[PDB]
Amino acid sequence: TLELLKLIEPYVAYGYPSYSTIRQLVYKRGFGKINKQRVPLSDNAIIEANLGKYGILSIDDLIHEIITVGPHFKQANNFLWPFKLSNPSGGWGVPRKFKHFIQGGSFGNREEFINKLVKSMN
Amino acid sequence: ARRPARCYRYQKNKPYPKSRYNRAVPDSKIRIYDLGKKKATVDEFPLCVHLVSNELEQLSSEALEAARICANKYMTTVSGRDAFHLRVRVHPFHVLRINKMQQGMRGAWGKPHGLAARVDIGQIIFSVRTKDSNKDVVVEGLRRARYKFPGQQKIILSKKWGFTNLDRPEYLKKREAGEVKDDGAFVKFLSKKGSLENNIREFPEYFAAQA
Amino acid sequence: AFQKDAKSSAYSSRFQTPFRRRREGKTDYYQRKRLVTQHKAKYNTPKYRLVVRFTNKDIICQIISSTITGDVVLAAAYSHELPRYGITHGLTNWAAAYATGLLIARRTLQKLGLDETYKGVEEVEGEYELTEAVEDGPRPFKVFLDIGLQRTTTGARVFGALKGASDGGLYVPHSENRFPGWDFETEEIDPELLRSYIFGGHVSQYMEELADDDEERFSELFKGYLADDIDADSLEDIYTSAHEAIRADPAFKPTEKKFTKEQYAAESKKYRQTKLSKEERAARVAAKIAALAGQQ
Amino acid sequence: QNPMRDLKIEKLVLNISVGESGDRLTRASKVLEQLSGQTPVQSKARYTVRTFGIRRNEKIAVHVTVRGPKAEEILERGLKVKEYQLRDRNFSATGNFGFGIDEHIDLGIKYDPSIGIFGMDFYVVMNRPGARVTRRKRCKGTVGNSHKTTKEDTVSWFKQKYDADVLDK
Amino acid sequence: GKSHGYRSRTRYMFQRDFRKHGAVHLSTYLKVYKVGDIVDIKANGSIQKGMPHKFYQGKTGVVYNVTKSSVGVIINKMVGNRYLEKRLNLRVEHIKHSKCRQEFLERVKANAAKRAEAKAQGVAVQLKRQPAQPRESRIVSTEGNVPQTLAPVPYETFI
RNA sequence: AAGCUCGUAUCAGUUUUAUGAGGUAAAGCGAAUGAUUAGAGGUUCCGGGGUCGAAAUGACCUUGACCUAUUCUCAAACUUUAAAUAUGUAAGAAGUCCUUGUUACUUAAUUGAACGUGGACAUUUGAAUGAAGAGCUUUUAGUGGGCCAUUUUUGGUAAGC
RNA sequence: GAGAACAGAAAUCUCCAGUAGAACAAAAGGGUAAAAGCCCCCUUGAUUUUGAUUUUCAGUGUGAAUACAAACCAUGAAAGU
RNA sequence: GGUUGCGGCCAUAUCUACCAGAAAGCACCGUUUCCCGUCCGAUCAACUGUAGUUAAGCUGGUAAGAGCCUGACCGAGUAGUGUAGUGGGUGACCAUACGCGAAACUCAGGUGCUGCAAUCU
Ligand SMILES: [Mg+2]
Ligand SMILES: [Mg+2]
Ligand SMILES: [Mg+2]
Ligand SMILES: [Mg+2]
Ligand SMILES: [Mg+2]
Ligand SMILES: [Mg+2]
Ligand SMILES: [Mg+2]
Ligand SMILES: [Mg+2]
Ligand SMILES: [Mg+2]
Ligand SMILES: [Mg+2]
Ligand SMILES: [Mg+2]
Ligand SMILES: [Mg+2]
Ligand SMILES: [Mg+2]
Ligand SMILES: [Mg+2]
Ligand SMILES: [Mg+2]
Ligand SMILES: [Mg+2]
Ligand SMILES: [Mg+2]
Ligand SMILES: [Mg+2]
Ligand SMILES: [Mg+2]
Ligand SMILES: [Mg+2]
Ligand SMILES: [Mg+2]
Ligand SMILES: [Mg+2]
Ligand SMILES: [Mg+2]
Ligand SMILES: [Mg+2]
Ligand SMILES: [Mg+2]
Ligand SMILES: [Mg+2]
Ligand SMILES: [Mg+2]
Ligand SMILES: [Mg+2]
Ligand SMILES: [Mg+2]
Ligand SMILES: [Mg+2]
Ligand SMILES: [Mg+2]
Ligand SMILES: [Mg+2]
Ligand SMILES: [Mg+2]
Ligand SMILES: [Mg+2]
Ligand SMILES: [Mg+2]
Ligand SMILES: [Mg+2]
Ligand SMILES: [Mg+2]
Ligand SMILES: [Mg+2]
Ligand SMILES: [Mg+2]
Ligand SMILES: [Mg+2]
Ligand SMILES: [Mg+2]
Ligand SMILES: [Mg+2]
Ligand SMILES: [Mg+2]
Ligand SMILES: [Mg+2]
Ligand SMILES: [Mg+2]
Ligand SMILES: [Mg+2]
Ligand SMILES: [Mg+2]
Ligand SMILES: [Mg+2]
Ligand SMILES: [Mg+2]
Ligand SMILES: [Mg+2]
Ligand SMILES: [Mg+2]
Ligand SMILES: [Mg+2]
Ligand SMILES: [Mg+2]
Repeated sequence: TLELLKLIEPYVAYGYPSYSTIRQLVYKRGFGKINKQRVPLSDNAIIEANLGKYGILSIDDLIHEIITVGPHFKQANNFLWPFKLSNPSGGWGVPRKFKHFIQGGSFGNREEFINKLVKSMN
Repeated sequence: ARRPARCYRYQKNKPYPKSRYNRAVPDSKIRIYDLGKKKATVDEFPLCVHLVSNELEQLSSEALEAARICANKYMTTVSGRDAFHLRVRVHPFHVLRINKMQQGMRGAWGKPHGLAARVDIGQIIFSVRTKDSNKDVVVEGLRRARYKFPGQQKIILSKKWGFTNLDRPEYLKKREAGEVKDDGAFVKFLSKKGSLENNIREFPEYFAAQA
Repeated sequence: AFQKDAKSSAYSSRFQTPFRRRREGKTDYYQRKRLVTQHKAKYNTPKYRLVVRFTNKDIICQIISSTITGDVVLAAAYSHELPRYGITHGLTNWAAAYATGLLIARRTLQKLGLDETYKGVEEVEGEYELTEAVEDGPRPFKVFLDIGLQRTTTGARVFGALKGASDGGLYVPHSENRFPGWDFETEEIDPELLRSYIFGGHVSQYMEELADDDEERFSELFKGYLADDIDADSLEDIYTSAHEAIRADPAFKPTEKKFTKEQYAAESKKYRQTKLSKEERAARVAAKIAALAGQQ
Repeated sequence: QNPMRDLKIEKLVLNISVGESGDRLTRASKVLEQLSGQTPVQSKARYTVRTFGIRRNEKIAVHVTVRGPKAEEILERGLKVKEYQLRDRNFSATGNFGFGIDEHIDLGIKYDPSIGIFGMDFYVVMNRPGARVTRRKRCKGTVGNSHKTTKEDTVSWFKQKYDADVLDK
Repeated sequence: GKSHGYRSRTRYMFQRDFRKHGAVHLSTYLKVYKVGDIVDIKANGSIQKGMPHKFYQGKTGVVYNVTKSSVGVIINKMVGNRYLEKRLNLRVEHIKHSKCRQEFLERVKANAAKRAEAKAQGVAVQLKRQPAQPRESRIVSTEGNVPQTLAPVPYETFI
């Protein structure tokens, strides 16, 4: 998967998310694929209804399985609809976007700055 | 007749030298490449100065010889016939073509028109060797030759001894040690590999473990 | 090595060495390929060659099958084994080759199981025949004659060994135009002459041909034949008796312990010299630099 | 140190370079025949020059290879003609040697004008025993340096036998 | 005009593997092929008979027919937007048993092996290949390993 | 466009792992081939000169080409080496393994070959990520002047060629 | 390269070295050394029957080619070809 | 361990120059009636194992040997290369970012391993 990320470095921005970032992401923009049919979770009953087999029955259960890469991360992740984020509010912080993060750009792997960017876009 | 040198400054094509196929190339306008006391010994000229190209262009044989005679002349007329060894390290094997003007551009594959040398960036064009007492002179000679070329080229003093790959200190060490061996225009070095007897007949001064 | 002929580094570098068994002028690969290679649709059935070689006056008869890791010998019979069966001198003669052929024939037949069956031809009248298959029975063992680099000439001992194996029972597809007694122009074979060669009629004829014309050469040539009181007349029977002895017992038993291999390994390692140490030659050259370049 | 490094004669080949074909050549052939006793071999022209007036495959020469005592016989029969006197040249650095003789009647052979007189090139190829390695089929190999013929070693053998001559630098 | 012969452009492809010319060793004639085997295709410039077309060089296929001097190899060739079945009659001299499945077979045997051990003791299967996971924590010591501070070097010329 | 057979089944302009194939880039030339600068050292009964020469298969200088170890520089149709990007195959139930029938092929041979009967091991059943599923059939439109940009690249001094 | 009357730069004879620097109709590129080249011996498989396969491709045709089946033959001691 | 017959890989095996090699085995080696082949019993065919040799073949060892094989943060993270930018520069060309990454060079080590059968102080 790291090779995949390398193969798409100039079109995305990515990093290491913190517990706070993942929690706020699932809480505000976390939707599950239920018969595809994207559904806002909004209740631990939905998670239990589908991720129950793997032992996930709460929104925080999902968050934990995600943060700590778990034995059922593939299912817990493919169950979450791709988060639809809005453009960052405070801005991008750089003049041009399609330059690596190292070159005063926006794409590439900012290691922890991904959290600031996501929080600004969520 | 001779097309302006600007028409072939860049390496737009793949090397097209004289061959079994081209086979109708004119003679290179530059034929002598070693000038001065080319028979001198390496010890005779420790100083070496290079005229190195700072571009990726092509130099016509015409300009090549023109600059050669310019430089060599200045150098001799202010230094003396046997006061320097001027070697040119650029041989123009690239053949330039041309389309001689009731027809149009139908099948317009030219005929050889001239020769030129393809030089990279940082490639040495002129290599002159003298003794430090002449540096200013040979430098000015290469400077005057510079004007006969297209594209930036810079002069640089070599850290090596004359036309040898060893920096002066390393050469002094080896020679004042006993592993050097004069030759007509160049020198040979004592190797540690091969036949011991054939290695002792040559370089006999050495093995005394002293100068 | 005239200096005008020495080879250069480039010559040696760009030189391609042939196969070892070729550089030793021992294997004709262009022939080995066509003899060994087997029909790809059978896929394990080995092509058995009957290698017959000639040392200087000693016959070798092995039955081999090739393997990617190395030819494996099924049966082996050396003509030097003839004393056991009844022959003492010249085990290079056509009759010796035929003897070894018949020997290996019966030896392998017994090692296989086709001993009582496929007994070959016993009353050898010197006829041209091949070991035919048995009605409603296992087909005979088939082997192909490997003469190596031998030059195929009409009437050679290699073909004599061939006749011996075929007469023994092995199925060796073969013609008759290279058997002693073959008429060059007219297409007829002389079985009287072939039988003669099978027994020694030419060697026996030579014996009684020299016995009354030159006793001065018969003196040493054939010396043993006299040292053992036996003239030409006898020869046919010594061979025939050997034939009966071989057909009766093809057993091959080997040589006695006789100073066993570990002992041999020791008494030969004494003469086997082992390579020197790198430091050894390092000092061996340092001593030379001191003794030669150091002003004596 | 030679108890078997004894120099024998491999062969002696006589050669008449009769410049053209025809009667002259069948005559030089008949001479070679009653000089050898063996049927000689004819040599065809390799290429065509026309200054020598020859043509490709013209059958313009004859020779004969003789080995053993017969070779020693004719060798001496010619050594006599040359008075047992050779030169430092005429010897191959490889060990062999040869000479030439016009006046082929000096070899005993009578005149017989129905055949004329002819010249002949004599070439003697020498070798120690065991030369069979280089000429056999199986295990064809090369003989050791110390074992094969030398030029000095062969002139020394030549002088020792018949004491004939060396004669110059 | 243009030339599009059967062996056109195969100069280097069919070249002889310099210092490996001459007759082919017998191991290639001793190797055996069975229907269904996976073989590689590499033309042998020495044997002109039964050689494969240039397109099949470097291609792997399956054996569908075994004959006296050759083998029948099945190859899937992409023509347009679809794949077609092509049957090649190649001489053994241009075939090589393939190791593309060697890892799979070795892993299947090892898998069943430790699976048997697994059911022998408390079952813990753990036998599926996983990609390279990222490194874990570690403690780097400086005992006898103090760091060499490095700085960039200036410009030199060396000629 | 019409649909049809199915549906957690297979499916993939992607990665990974194992295993192949290649002769471009670069490189090389005191390696082959083909070019190319410079000396130095050898060599002729064997190129021409040319002092001593009556000549010499004669000594000697001379310039030549050949041999030796070096030297400067090169290749679309040169090369030992040799990438990157692209490219073939494999990653299980159509698997793996054992027990032993059929035949006219094949074997010295119930030897093998191919196809079978009985039996043993279940979703960590054998990498990743994804999948608004997968597979299949018929019929018919328009089109069959193309042009442009980064990069590779041919011709041409060049061109909005 | 060194050697042999006429014989010379070039005729024929001998030995030594020789990775192919040769030859294999022809263009070129592959390939080839107890051969694929050179000398010799025996031959007509350059034959008979109808299929499959590869390249060009529409996976039509033609040209050329490959590997089998069924015959009748050639050569070789033979495996074989 | 030697040796032979047949081998697999086909130079760590080849090339050059020397030196050593018991036993056995190979060999060279003797002969021309017979089969057979030659200009020539040199090759090829046959006979002898008798008469003779380790001289050569063959085996091993020696060499700051040539060649060859292997290795290395030796050179070199260089050359080249996939991807990015409204980066530099008149241009030629060039630097940077996320990756992949040679060849030469240099130095060090090595010089056949091994299958079947028979045979040997
Ligand atoms: Mg604000
Ligand atoms: Mg605002
Ligand atoms: Mg802006
Ligand atoms: Mg917001
Ligand atoms: Mg360009
Ligand atoms: Mg162009
Ligand atoms: Mg015009
Ligand atoms: Mg017009
Ligand atoms: Mg034209
Ligand atoms: Mg650069
Ligand atoms: Mg300028
Ligand atoms: Mg250099
Ligand atoms: Mg060299
Ligand atoms: Mg043969
Ligand atoms: Mg001796
Ligand atoms: Mg004439
Ligand atoms: Mg074309
Ligand atoms: Mg070869
Ligand atoms: Mg053909
Ligand atoms: Mg790959
Ligand atoms: Mg190239
Ligand atoms: Mg290049
Ligand atoms: Mg290179
Ligand atoms: Mg070169
Ligand atoms: Mg006088
Ligand atoms: Mg270049
Ligand atoms: Mg791929
Ligand atoms: Mg793909
Ligand atoms: Mg998967
Ligand atoms: Mg999924
Ligand atoms: Mg679905
Ligand atoms: Mg349509
Ligand atoms: Mg249409
Ligand atoms: Mg049209
Ligand atoms: Mg249409
Ligand atoms: Mg139109
Ligand atoms: Mg665009
Ligand atoms: Mg345009
Ligand atoms: Mg050709
Ligand atoms: Mg025809
Ligand atoms: Mg076309
Ligand atoms: Mg179609
Ligand atoms: Mg049609
Ligand atoms: Mg067709
Ligand atoms: Mg057709
Ligand atoms: Mg002995
Ligand atoms: Mg013989
Ligand atoms: Mg000795
Ligand atoms: Mg031997
Ligand atoms: Mg050796
Ligand atoms: Mg070495
Ligand atoms: Mg790049
Ligand atoms: Mg730019």
